[PDB]
Amino acid sequence: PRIGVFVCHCGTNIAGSMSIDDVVNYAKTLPYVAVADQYQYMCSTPGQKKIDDAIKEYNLTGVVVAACSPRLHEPTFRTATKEGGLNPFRFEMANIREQNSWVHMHGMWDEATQKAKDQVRMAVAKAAKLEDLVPKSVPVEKTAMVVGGGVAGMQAALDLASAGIKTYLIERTPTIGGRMSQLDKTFPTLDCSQCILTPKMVDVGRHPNIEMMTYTEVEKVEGYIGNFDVTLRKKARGVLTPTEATAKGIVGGGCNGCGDCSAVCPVIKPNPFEMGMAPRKAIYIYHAQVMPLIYTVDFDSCVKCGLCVEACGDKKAIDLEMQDEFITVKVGTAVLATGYELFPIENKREWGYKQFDNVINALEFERLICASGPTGGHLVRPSDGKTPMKVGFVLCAGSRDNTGIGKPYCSRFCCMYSLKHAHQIMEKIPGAVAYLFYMDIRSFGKMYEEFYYRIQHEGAKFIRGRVANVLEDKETKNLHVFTEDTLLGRPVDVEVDLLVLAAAVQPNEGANELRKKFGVSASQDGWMLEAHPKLNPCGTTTAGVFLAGVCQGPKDIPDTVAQAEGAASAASIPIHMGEVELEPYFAMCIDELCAGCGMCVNLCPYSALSLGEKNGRTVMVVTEAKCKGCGTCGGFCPGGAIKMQHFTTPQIVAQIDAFFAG
Amino acid sequence: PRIGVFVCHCGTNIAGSMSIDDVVNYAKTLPYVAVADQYQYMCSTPGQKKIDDAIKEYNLTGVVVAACSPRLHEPTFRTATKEGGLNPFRFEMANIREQNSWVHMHGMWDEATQKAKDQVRMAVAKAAKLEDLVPKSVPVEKTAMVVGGGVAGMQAALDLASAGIKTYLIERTPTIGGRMSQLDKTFPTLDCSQCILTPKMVDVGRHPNIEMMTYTEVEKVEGYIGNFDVTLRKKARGVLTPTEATAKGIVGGGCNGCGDCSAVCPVIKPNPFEMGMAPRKAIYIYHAQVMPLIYTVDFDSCVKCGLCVEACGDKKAIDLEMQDEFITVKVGTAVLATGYELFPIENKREWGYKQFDNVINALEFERLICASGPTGGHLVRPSDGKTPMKVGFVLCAGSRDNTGIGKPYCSRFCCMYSLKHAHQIMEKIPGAVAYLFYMDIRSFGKMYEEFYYRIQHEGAKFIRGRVANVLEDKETKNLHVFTEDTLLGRPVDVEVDLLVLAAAVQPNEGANELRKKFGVSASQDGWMLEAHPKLNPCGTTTAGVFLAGVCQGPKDIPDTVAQAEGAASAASIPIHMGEVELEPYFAMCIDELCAGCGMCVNLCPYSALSLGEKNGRTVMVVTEAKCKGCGTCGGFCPGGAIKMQHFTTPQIVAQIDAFFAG
Ligand SMILES: Cc1cc2nc3c(=O)[nH]c(=O)nc-3n(C[C@H](O)[C@H](O)[C@H](O)COP(=O)(O)OP(=O)(O)OC[C@H]3O[C@@H](n4cnc5c(N)ncnc54)[C@H](O)[C@@H]3O)c2cc1C
Ligand SMILES: Cc1cc2nc3c(=O)[nH]c(=O)nc-3n(C[C@H](O)[C@H](O)[C@H](O)COP(=O)(O)OP(=O)(O)OC[C@H]3O[C@@H](n4cnc5c(N)ncnc54)[C@H](O)[C@@H]3O)c2cc1C
Ligand code: SF4
Ligand code: SF4
Ligand code: SF4
Ligand code: SF4
Ligand code: SF4
Ligand code: SF4
Ligand code: SF4
Ligand code: SF4
Ligand code: SF4
Ligand code: SF4
Ligand code: SF4
Ligand code: SF4
Repeated sequence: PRIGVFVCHCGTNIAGSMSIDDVVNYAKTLPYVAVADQYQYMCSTPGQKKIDDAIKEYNLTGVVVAACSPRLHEPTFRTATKEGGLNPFRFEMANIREQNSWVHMHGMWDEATQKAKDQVRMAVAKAAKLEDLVPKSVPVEKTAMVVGGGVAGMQAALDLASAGIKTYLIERTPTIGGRMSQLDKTFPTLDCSQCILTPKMVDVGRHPNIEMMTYTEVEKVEGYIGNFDVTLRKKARGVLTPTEATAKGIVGGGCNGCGDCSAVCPVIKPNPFEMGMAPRKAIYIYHAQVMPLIYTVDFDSCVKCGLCVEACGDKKAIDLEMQDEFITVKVGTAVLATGYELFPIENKREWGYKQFDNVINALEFERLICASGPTGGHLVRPSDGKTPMKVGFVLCAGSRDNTGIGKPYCSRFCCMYSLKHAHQIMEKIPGAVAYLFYMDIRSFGKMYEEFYYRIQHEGAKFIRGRVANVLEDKETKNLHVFTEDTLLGRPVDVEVDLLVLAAAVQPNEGANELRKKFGVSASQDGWMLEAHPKLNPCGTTTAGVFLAGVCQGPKDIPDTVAQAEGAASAASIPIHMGEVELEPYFAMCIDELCAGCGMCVNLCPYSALSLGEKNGRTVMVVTEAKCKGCGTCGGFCPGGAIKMQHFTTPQIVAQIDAFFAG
Repeated sequence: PRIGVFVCHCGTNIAGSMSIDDVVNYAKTLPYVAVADQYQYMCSTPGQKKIDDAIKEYNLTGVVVAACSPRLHEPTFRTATKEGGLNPFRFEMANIREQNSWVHMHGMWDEATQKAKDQVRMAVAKAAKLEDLVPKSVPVEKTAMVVGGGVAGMQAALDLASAGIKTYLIERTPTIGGRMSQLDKTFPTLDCSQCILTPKMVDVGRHPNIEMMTYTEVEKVEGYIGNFDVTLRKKARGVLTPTEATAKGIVGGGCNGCGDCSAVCPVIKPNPFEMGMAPRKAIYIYHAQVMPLIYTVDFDSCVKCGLCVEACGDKKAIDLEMQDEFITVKVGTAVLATGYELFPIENKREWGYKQFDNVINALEFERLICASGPTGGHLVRPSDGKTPMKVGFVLCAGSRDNTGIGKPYCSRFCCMYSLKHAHQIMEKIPGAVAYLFYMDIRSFGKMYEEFYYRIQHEGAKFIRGRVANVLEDKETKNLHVFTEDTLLGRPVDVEVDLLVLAAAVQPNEGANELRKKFGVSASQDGWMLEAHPKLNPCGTTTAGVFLAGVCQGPKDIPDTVAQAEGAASAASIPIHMGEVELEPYFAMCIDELCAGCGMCVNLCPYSALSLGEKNGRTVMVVTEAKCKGCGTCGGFCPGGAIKMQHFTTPQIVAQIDAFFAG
């Protein structure tokens, strides 16, 4: 073997901590080293040219670069090694900047030089034993899955379908739309939410390239970037679509959404779409604008009285004995768009959320103010049904809170939606006054500051003080809000008819279960984690899975849609190519060393190992597609019958031996 | 003709303002009307089914729907009309909600009913004269253009190229990278900006599907969604790349970035990359990490001394007589990513930006604190070169300002970058204190609040008061910052060694010229406008043009990258299909009525009209692809020889006549 050692200065970031000349001379005197040389910026085009010229001149077998981190510049120098007539995987780095210079800057120079010599020696020892690998290319199934039917899921599904990829849209609830379907008007443009979204819901429902699967969950996921074998649970909806009815043999059809079933059902239960304010029968739709207008049956609350089937009549859409059906679907990529729920604000006892009647939260206020809600769009007091004339908005309710009860982060949109609600009350109830108890108004987006200016102009009162506690008047049920006006410098006691809490948001229910099924990690905040927080906010570390929407962190509908289309583009990249290259770190069983004990088989989380027949002997078989290169099996096998392709035992032991060489 | 009139209630939004029964009976008695009928939600699946059943039963020629706005529900009801055996364009709406109900709610009912009858009559009169149109499909060139080589432009270009579309990346400056290349570290994770971006710059420079054209501008654009004939100005760089040198015949090569030319050049000028703090020769690169390492010549400042060519020698890369070359490129879609510049804060005289030495702005501070900047990464006072020990940060400098000098909006990232700079000074200069004069700390993004907590923990002082004015001490050159501590309730006089202004951002220089070349409008704020502010933040109203990055409004690098990938996906949608359908509103010349006067030819902004030979007669010829359907020509032509396809004179005059019918 013939190895070249190229030591970067990183423009004095390394030459200001060690003696590069001494490191280079030591590399020259090292065994197996053909050429040792240095340059100011080895990651720059003259640096790659230097590598390539050295390879051609000295007939180099391998290249060692004493530079920054591999996690930073493996692709660069692997491509530089390829261009030059070598394999990309005859290359090895020695991290002498982020683990030598930046940590041994001060007052210790010959010690850092000795550390650099040791790292270069270990790198040369490994590279003298590296050999050729070729990355595995795997086919990509031409379908995609989008979990979540909110705005982010619908946008991602429409984007993929219009790019031409067949797409599955999984929604746990009987309708698509998400939270934006519950919103009444939207900041800062004050458009009606359903009006702007109903068009896109119709597009999703009609698109031939979208397989809209509502009221369905994801039981299990196995596979990788190539093929994800996703098992879906089709929950017993209880009612048949026209297509399914015709398939089952009923010519007359399935559900046409007439409503006779819910007209005759005698069970009455709260509506989760209306946050519980409104009744709905056992057979029901959330609202009149649901996209699949198919009238789910709630089997936890149905009493099987059979009146619904008599009402449905010849359509015969209702099957009261339906059971959870399971389907297995193979997909190439997956997009996660699970959204969010409101943090449980009844834990903050000083604001009497559950204990005082006239304290509500912002999604209940949005349903109360919507014209399609339980009221006729008239905001009335829950305690007595009278119209409020003073409304308080507690901003930051459970947010930027380090006490362990609330969330330590900002929920991003709660300042903006509180401004919207203040405007809505001041314009819908004549003479009503809105009080916002705020602590940093955050109107940062496009036209947001102008919206804030307009709300103040219309006459909302802004009191800069976090609410301390809330007391309920025993007779009028009015709410006494106690805080300090920090700018005025005095305590205040504002008595309002209705108190609205701008509660924090948290990941939806079951989101952690789903992201563990797909292999995604979590952030410090508890939201799903992205591949690189700056330059890759959509992709995750597990290949073939992408994030979209509030599930990655709270955001407004504009930012959510931008993120969703970005995720759709990233998921389309490998589908359009049809190939994708895996990293050749796989385990390879050496059969004439395997003894067939089968003990390694249970050490693989991905089930890549199995016992099979080769030449009569029972040996172990690696599904090289399923292997991920962790190395657990190869670190276990006592006989050394498992070889890890770029981190083989001879290579690692050569590194150890070179460290102890003196 | 046989017309069906279907009147929506919109769920009492219309039935609570007029008498729907009376409107329906009037429609029945109208001439040409075969069936008139009503439904609660005509935009819902039972509503489309009602339309289709009526069409089939009554053999309807056309459909009139008395409902919400056409701008909201033309696609829905055109598709409903298609499904049913009609042309989509035999359909016409009568807006009786947003222009009758919501504006005549109160105390006037029979008047709103009469208005509704009039609108229905006019709609029926037009629809009785509509006839069949088929949308024009035009081919899409399989290339794309990205104007701007910042993070948003580079991300969009990489996304399109990896989707497989050939892409042009136009950058006015000699290098790609943008502002993020000038940033030293990044909030909220404190990563080195160049370290995280250099990998992506290398990808862009090496991608075979990207035609990176640096130091080039867009002279003119003509065409449409199908083919954009974009003319580029290749400014005289003065130095030849190796490829261009080999093409011109120099075998030895072009520019290898050795630096001898700038080592011998005698001219010294300010470096715009370093915001003017640092010298650079007439032949130069911005920084050592520029992607095309090709050493532009600054011809406005070169004295043609010829020392550079002697230094370059046999490489012969320098051509001092080079001129602006022009190239015409045909592209299918275009992505605009022009970025931003800092608002001129010398106009705010109370903060002595240009008049006091030790007052700088945030990009100059970022260059001063970077280790690759004019200093060795050491922040020193401009007045005397001494190290500061107290640094003030004036947040909101020129922002949320309604006086007409500053900007009325929030610049989004200035609170976050000021926190980053406070951290950087407190960690780089031991014992230095950072004072932030703030008015609403805005840490809204992911991990931003935690970053704010950490900065306060490390010990930055947060004084809630907008700076009133700044006085300079005559001898020490120290800056006396005068404001009020609004929370403390007292005026303050903080004397700092260095004052940093967190200035507002504004659209880059020439951005308005470029967006007028491409046909994009502007926002209230002055940034480029998007198609729909909520559900389409990337596309513009002009088809085939998409927005990405700060050019649409200020944003952090994460949001910018999400927007850029969203724009790349939207630009890929029509390229992957290869077809795109234009709206059949074109002008069609009736030749045996045209007299060949040629006067209409100059009334077309798009040059779709011309005089041509047909049957010996000189008549007018419409390029139906170039026509956009405005109607100026057809409203001009005295002889009525131009027909507008869905808004013909007989149709409009029938509407007028029906209005005056009693
Ligand atoms: C009170 C309030 C007012 C607001 N007002 C505005 C406003 O005026 N303007 C604005 O721009 N933004 C507003 N927002 C923010 C806005 O709601 C969000 O930006 C947006 O809804 C994000 O949508 P999403 O698709 O990411 O999540 P969601 O809308 O929550 O959608 C997630 C979807 O995924 C489904 N789902 C969840 N888990 C699973 C699972 N395991 N399997 C399958 N499906 C699953 C859910 O049922 C849901 O349908 C407001 C928020 C609140 C709370
Ligand atoms: C002082 C400061 C500190 C910041 N710190 C951070 C931070 O720590 N973290 C963070 O996330 N964000 C930070 N930001 C914000 C960040 O810089 C932006 O989010 C980001 O640079 C947006 O990039 P862009 O590509 O849209 O625009 P730009 O980076 O400005 O890129 C636009 C590019 O287009 C080119 N161009 C312009 N007009 C034309 C034209 N007509 N033809 C051709 N090319 C053209 C320009 O030359 C430029 O190369 C900071 C901003 C400032 C001012
Ligand atoms: S390869 Fe790493 S150490 Fe060398 S110049 Fe580039 S970033 Fe610096
Ligand atoms: S009665 Fe039958 S067809 Fe009508 S809504 Fe109920 S389930 Fe659907
Ligand atoms: S079976 Fe009875 S309880 Fe159940 S949905 Fe039908 S009517 Fe309601
Ligand atoms: S967005 Fe506003 S109300 Fe919501 S947590 Fe952040 S600062 Fe508080
Ligand atoms: S590879 Fe090792 S552990 Fe696995 S079956 Fe063979 S001998 Fe047993
Ligand atoms: S290295 Fe071994 S244990 Fe790890 S995934 Fe591959 S086969 Fe399974
Ligand atoms: S078509 Fe328009 S008016 Fe009719 S229900 Fe739908 S939104 Fe309302
Ligand atoms: S001397 Fe010639 S080859 Fe070297 S940097 Fe200058 S122009 Fe390029
Ligand atoms: S011609 Fe003279 S002034 Fe111009 S770049 Fe060359 S050395 Fe500098
Ligand atoms: S981001 Fe912060 S500093 Fe910048 S304008 Fe907005 S509030 Fe002021
Ligand atoms: S269409 Fe009319 S205006 Fe145009 S050339 Fe013919 S007669 Fe003249
Ligand atoms: S309608 Fe007439 S003037 Fe307008 S674009 Fe078409 S041809 Fe030109």
